[PDB]
Amino acid sequence: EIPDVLVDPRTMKRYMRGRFLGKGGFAKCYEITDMDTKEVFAGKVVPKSMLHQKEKMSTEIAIHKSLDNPHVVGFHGFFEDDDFVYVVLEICRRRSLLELHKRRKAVTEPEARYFMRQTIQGVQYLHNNRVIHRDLKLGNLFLNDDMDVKIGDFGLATKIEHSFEVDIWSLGCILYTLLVGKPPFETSCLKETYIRIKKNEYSVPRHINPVASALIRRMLHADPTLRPSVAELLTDEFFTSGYAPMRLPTSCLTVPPRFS
Repeated sequence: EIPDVLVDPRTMKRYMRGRFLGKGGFAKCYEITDMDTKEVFAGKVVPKSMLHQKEKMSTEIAIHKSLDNPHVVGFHGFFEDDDFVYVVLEICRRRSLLELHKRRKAVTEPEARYFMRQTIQGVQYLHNNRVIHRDLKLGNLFLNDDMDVKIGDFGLATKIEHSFEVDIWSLGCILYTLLVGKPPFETSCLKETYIRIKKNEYSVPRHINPVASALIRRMLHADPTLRPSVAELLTDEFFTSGYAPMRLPTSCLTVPPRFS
């Protein structure tokens, strides 16, 4: 059983475990409140029943703690007792882009622009700091109350001192999924999915904006050298031409926006 009050030897702060937020593979996340300052965080609780695996999460914490960007999930500290390891993170109350995708399917072009711009700006920060995420997907593009994108889950991330263009590939899949309403490669069979990826077998429909489809084709290019860098992503025609809202209402979680 996870304690009601989570305490740290280091900061010696008291975090009251509150509202359940969800399970992530092996971790169980809760909305935690600092009993002193009353600031709300997301407490990631991972049991010592798991954790070879203890070295993997230690690398995740090492990479995550150094990061500080408005488009990346804020790391506020980590601690442990004899039973559980606790990670204190920025609170994202509006789930992720995966829950939005399931409810919305294909989103409008201005929405994809908003979501992609914010995500790429986050990936740009990562790449400038020599961090490769390696597991970019709708599921770890979290949303706060203001509909701001926060990149999280650095459990497969690496830091350099394949390369950066695997993240660009993943962003091509995300952009495809947002505009088309379904993943470009993913199928019920995992073996078939891998074959499609290897053969670079996918099809962007003809009706999709030529400007958007052209960008997707470059991001998902078989030759990783011909893929655009994170820097030239922002300056693409897809972002600079059409309508690009600076804000999105929370209604976008369920319905298309009216822009009022």
